[PDB]
Amino acid sequence: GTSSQAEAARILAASWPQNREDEEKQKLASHLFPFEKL
Amino acid sequence: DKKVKELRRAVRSSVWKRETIVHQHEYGPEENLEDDMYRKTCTMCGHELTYEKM
Amino acid sequence: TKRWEGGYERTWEILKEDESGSLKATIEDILFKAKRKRVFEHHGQVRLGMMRHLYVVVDGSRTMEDQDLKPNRLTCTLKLLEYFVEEYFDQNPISQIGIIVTKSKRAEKLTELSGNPRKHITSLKKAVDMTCHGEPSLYNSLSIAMQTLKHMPGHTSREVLIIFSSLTTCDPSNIYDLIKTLKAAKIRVSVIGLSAEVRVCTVLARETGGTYHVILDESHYKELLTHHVSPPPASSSSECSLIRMGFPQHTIASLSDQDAKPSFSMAHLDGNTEPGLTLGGYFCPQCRAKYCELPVECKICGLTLVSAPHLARSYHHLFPLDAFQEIPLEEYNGERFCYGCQGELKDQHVYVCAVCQNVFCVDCDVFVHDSLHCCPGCIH
Amino acid sequence: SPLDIYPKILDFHPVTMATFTMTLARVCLCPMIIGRGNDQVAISSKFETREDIAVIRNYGNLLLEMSAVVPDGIVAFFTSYQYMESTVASWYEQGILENIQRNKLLFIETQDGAETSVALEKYQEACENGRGAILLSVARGKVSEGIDFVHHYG
Amino acid sequence: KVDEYGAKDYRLQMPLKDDHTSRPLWVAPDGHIFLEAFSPVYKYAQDFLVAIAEPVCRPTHVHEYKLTAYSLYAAVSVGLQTSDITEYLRKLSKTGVPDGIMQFIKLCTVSYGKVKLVLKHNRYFVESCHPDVIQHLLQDPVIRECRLRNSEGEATETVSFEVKQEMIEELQKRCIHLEYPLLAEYDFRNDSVNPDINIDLKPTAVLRPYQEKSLRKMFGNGRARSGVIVLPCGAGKSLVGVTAACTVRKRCLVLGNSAVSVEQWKAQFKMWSTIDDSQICRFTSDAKDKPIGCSVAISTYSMLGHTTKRSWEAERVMEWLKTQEWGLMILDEVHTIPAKMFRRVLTIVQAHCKLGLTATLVREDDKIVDLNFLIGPKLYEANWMELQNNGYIAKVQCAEVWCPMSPEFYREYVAIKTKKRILLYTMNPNKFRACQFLIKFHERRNDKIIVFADNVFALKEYAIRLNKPYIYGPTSQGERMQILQNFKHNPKINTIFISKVGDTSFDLPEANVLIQISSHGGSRRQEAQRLGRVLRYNAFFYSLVSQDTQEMAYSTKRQRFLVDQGYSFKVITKLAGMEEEDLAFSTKEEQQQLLQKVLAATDL
DNA sequence: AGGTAGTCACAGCTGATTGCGCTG
DNA sequence: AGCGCAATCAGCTGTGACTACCT
Ligand SMILES: [Zn+2]
Ligand SMILES: [Zn+2]
Ligand SMILES: [Zn+2]
Repeated sequence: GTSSQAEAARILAASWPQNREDEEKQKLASHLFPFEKL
Repeated sequence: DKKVKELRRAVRSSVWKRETIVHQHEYGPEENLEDDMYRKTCTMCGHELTYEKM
Repeated sequence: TKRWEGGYERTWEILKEDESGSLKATIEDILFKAKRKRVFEHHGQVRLGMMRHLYVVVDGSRTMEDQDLKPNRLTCTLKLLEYFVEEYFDQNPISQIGIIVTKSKRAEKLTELSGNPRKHITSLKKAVDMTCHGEPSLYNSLSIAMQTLKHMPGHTSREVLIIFSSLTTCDPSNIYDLIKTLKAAKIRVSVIGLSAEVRVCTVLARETGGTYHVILDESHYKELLTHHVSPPPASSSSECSLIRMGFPQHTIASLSDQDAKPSFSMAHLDGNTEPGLTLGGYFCPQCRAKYCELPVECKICGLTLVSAPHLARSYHHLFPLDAFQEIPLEEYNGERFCYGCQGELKDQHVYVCAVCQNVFCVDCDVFVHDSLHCCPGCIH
Repeated sequence: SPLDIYPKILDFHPVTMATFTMTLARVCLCPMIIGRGNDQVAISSKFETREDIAVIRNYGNLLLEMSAVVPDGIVAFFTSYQYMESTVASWYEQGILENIQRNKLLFIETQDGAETSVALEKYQEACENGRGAILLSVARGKVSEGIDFVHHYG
Repeated sequence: KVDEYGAKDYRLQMPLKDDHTSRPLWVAPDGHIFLEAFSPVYKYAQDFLVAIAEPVCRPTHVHEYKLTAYSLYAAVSVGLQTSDITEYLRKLSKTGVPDGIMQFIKLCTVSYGKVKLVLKHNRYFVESCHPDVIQHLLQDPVIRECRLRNSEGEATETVSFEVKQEMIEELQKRCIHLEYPLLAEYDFRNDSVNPDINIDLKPTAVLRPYQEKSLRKMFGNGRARSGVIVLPCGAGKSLVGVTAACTVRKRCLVLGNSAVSVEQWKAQFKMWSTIDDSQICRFTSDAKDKPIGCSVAISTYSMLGHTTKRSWEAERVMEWLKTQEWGLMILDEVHTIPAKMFRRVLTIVQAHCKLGLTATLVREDDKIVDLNFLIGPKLYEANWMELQNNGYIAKVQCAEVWCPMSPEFYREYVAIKTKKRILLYTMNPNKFRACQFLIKFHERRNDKIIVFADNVFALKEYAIRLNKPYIYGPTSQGERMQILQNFKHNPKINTIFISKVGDTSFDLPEANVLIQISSHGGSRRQEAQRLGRVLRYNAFFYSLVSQDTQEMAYSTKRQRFLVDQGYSFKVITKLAGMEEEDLAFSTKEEQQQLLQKVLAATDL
C-alpha cells in the first residue's frame, strides 16, 4: 500500500536514535565507512 | 517415528492465527462522584478511568 | 644450525647508565639516529633517459568482454592506460605515444604518434564505448608500428607495448619473419598478457629485448604499467642527436594595451563547436601560430613547442649535490649558526659543505639534499 | 601406480613397493575430474549413452570454452576412432564446431602414418605461433605414446 | 590501599624521581606494567616486557602488561637471570620499583630449575639437582600414588624417581601449588636414542621477523621447551609449526580439531618442509595411509581419547603410536585443550616438547590458567596492531551497527522469556534490511562476503529470501567443499552464509567483508575467530545486533578481547541510502506476517 | 534468599549399517 | 544380482548460556 510504505519507513528509519540526533542537528572521511561516504 | 514427527506439526502450527490478546477497555456506565468527577470502570479488566467533565 | 636455535637476542642491552640518568642522552642519540633514513635521492635509479616513440596496442576482441577485471577487461585496461599515459608524459618530456586497436583480424590506428596527452586521453574515453568483436591480429599491429617507426631517427628508442587479452592471434603471413625484421630494425616490443602465457609473445619479447608479463590482478596490472613508465638507460654518446624545438611564451592579450589581438587556436579550429578565440595563449616563435595546450608540435611549421620548466625539472639529476661532510659540533671551531635557517647549532653533528665551507644543521642538510638540490651558499 | 598387480600379472617377487612424487617450487600440474555439465547431466562416455545428444553437446561445450582459456595447444584423447568420428560428426552437424575452429585449429589424427605425421607437423607449427591448435586422437593409438608434449606443446 | 576516590593510590609507595620523563614505564605494587608507546625506546621496552610479562591490552598509546608467576618462569627459562631482569626493570621505571615486586620476582624466579621432568625409554622420571626438595615433596600424599612398587629410590649418579604415566597431570597440578614448577626441556641436539629424521625445510620459505622472535624464544639456549605461541589466522601460524618441526628434527605429531585440518597440515608440510609422502601419514580413519612406521604423523582430537570401542585398524595404530617417544607434538587450536576428553590426550601419548598454536587464547570457565601446567607458559603473544601496521595483516575496520526492534516484534520479545526470545531479535526485520543493504552495497563493489549466522533456523529463511548459497553444516562433505571452491574463483557469486562451521581454522579463501548475525552468547573466542577469517582499510567486518535486547549486552561483552587487541568498534546507527533503494519487508503486512512464522517454532 | 547440575541449540568426530552403481 | 564405494544413522563430546529446586 501507498500509506503502508510511508508508515513503515517512518517507524523503522527514525525509531530510537533519530528523534534526538536530528533534533540536535536542527539546533546545531578516514573513519567513515564506504557506504557512509556515498 | 522421526518421519511422522517431522510432518505431524505441519498442520498443528497452521491452526492458530492470533497470538496477541486484544486489550480494548470496554467501560460501562459512568459513576458521578463529588466535584463533578466522573469515573468509568472497565468490565474486562477492572480498569478505573476517573475524569472531570466540563 | 639455525639462527633462532642459538641464543635469544637481548635488544635492551644497548642502553646503559654511568651517572644514573644518561638515558636522556641515549634517547637523544636515538632521536638523532631516527633522521637520515634516505639516501639523499628521491629516485636513486636511472638519472637520465632518451626520446621514446612508444606505440600502445590494445586488444579489441571478444575476450575483452570478460569480467576478470571489474567491470570488464576493456574498461579497466583503458582506465589504467589513461593513468599510464599521464604518468609517462609526466616522466618523459619529449616522448610520443601512439595507440593502435586491433579488431577482427585487422589493426586500426586509433591515434597518431604525438606528444599531446589530452588527445590520447580523449581517444581512450571515446574508445571506452567500442564494440569488442572478432580476434586480434598481432601481425597487423606490429606491421603498422614498424611502418611508422622505420623512418624515425636512430637515436630515439623505438618501443612497442602490446596489451594482449585474447590468447589467439590471426596472422595473414608468417610472424617470425616479422619478428626478425623488428629485431633488425631495433624496435623493442613489450607484451602484457591478461589470461595466460602465450608462446609467440614470449618469443617476441625475448628476441626484441622486451619483457613479457601476465596479469595477476588489477594491482599487478598497474604495477607493470608503472614499470613500463620508467625510461630505459641511455648510452653515453651515440651521434649528433639534437632537435629543433621552440619555447612559446604564454603571451596573453590585455585590452589595456593597444596590441590586444584576438586569435583562434589551431588546435580548437578542428573542433565541431566554435573554436576558442581567446585574447592570447602560446604563440609559435617561428610562424606566430597560436596554440592553447603544451607540449604540442606546431601544425604549420613542424616546430616542437615544449615548456622550459618541464625540461628544467630534470636538470638536478645531471648535477647532483655532493653529500656534506659530517662534523661533530665540538670539532668545528667556527660559527654556531646554521647558514640556511639561522638557527642555533645544538645537535651533536654539524654538516659543512665541501665548496663554500658553510654550516648547515641536520634539517637543512636533509632539505637541501632531498628537495632544494642546491647549496644556498654555493649560489652566492 | 598399482605395484600389487604387476607381481601377479607376471611371475615376480618384488621387495620394494616404492613410488616417488616430484616436488617443485610450485605445483606444475592441475589434474581434475569433470563430471556433470552445465545442465547437471553426467558426461560419462557410457556405451548406452554414446549416442546421447546431451552428452555430446556437453563434450563439445567443454572443448569449446576450454579452448578459450588454455593457450597454444590442447591434446584430446578419445576412447576409439569410431566414437571420435561420431562425436566430431555431431559437432559439425551443430553450430558448435565452428566456435571451436575460431578459437583453435582442429587437427584429426587418423590411421595413415604420413597423414598423422603431417598433421603433427602442422599442429606443431600452429602451436609455435599464437594461432593455437587442437590435436584430436585416440588413447590407444600410435600417436599417444609416439610423441611427448613438451612445454608450450599441449 | 586508600579509597578517597575509589582508586588504588600508590603515590607514596614509589616516589623515586631521578629523571622526569626519561623512562617510559610504570610499575604497580601488587603487579602491573604500564608502557608508553610514544617513546624513542619503545621497541627495546617491548622486547624486554614480552620476554618477562604477558600483555593484557595493547591500545595505540599506552600499552599495559601484567606480571605473573608463569611469565617469570618463562623469562628465567631464557638465559635472563634475576639480576638482569631486576636491574632492567629498575632501569625503566620512572617511579621506582615497589618492594612488593622485587620479593615476588625473587620468589618466582628462584625456584625454577630445582625440579625437572624427563622422558626416557618410554618411562617418566622426575629429576632434581637438589636432593632436599625430593624429601620436601616426599610428605605430600598425592605424589605417593604416582610412585609404583614402593619407589625404592632409583639411585643414580642427583636424585630421581619414577612417576605414573597416566597421573602426570595431577603431579604437574600439585607442583605449582608446592612452589616447585616443573619444566619440560628437550635437548634434541644430543639424544642418540631417538631416530632423528631427515626433514629439512626448503630454502625458499621466508618468514617475517615476528615469527623469528617467537621461534628464537622457543629455543632459548639450544633446547626446545613446551610453550604456547599465539598468532592471528591471517598471519603465519602453520609456517611456525612447520619450521619448529624441521628444527627439532625428530618424530613429529600434529593434532587438529577437525578432520579437514589434517589435510591443511599435510599441505603445509608438503609446501614448506620437503618431506616425501611415504613418511607423511594422516590418521583420521578416512584413507588409512599406513600410519605405522612414519616420520611425521598428522591426526585429530576426539580420536585419541575415545571412551568407547575402537576400530581394529585404529586400535592397532593406537597401540603402535603409544609405544614410542615423540619429538615436538604440535597441538593446533590449543584454546580448546582444557576439555574433559582433550586433557587426557596429552597424558595418553608420550612426547618431549608440546607446542601449542592458536589465534584466540581466550576461553570461558577460566580454564586457560590450567593450560599453563597442561602444556607450558605463554611463550609468544603477537601484537596485532603493529602486525597490521606492517601491512602483512589486513587493517579491518570493525563496525558494531545496531538495528531497532520493530514494534510488532518487541511486544513478543518482552512478552516471552523462556528461551523463546532468541528468534525474535535474530529475525528482526530492520536487521534483515540492514544485512541485505550491506550485502548489495559490497557486491556492487566486488567484495567477497562471509555471513556468519548461528541459530540455523533463522539462517534458513535468511538465505533463501536473498537466494544465496548457505552452509547448513550437516549438509555433506562434498557440497561444502564445492561451494567454498566456487566462492572464490567466480565473479557471479561472491557471498556465502556459514552457520557455526567457520568458527574454527579452515581453508576459507581470502575475504574482505564479514557480517555476523546472532552469534553465541559471550564467546570472545568466536568473535576473534570470525575476525580472523577476514584479516590475511583493506577489509571491514560488521556485527549486527538488535537494540533493547540481550544481543546488545552480548556484543558489548564479546568485543572486550578485540579492544584489548587494539580494535575499535565504531557504532553505526543509520545506514546511508537505506530508503534510496528497495529492500525486503518494505511494508508492515509482511513484517507482521513474519511474526506468525517466527512464533511457529513452538519446540515444546 | 542463593548456587550447581540438567538441558537445549549447534557443531565436531568416529564407529558401524545399507543402498545405489558396476567395463566396448 | 554378488562386490564395492559412498551416503547415512548412533553414540559420545565441546561451547555457550538458560533454568528448576531447596538448606
Ligand atoms: Zn609554427
Ligand atoms: Zn638549518
Ligand atoms: Zn655549498
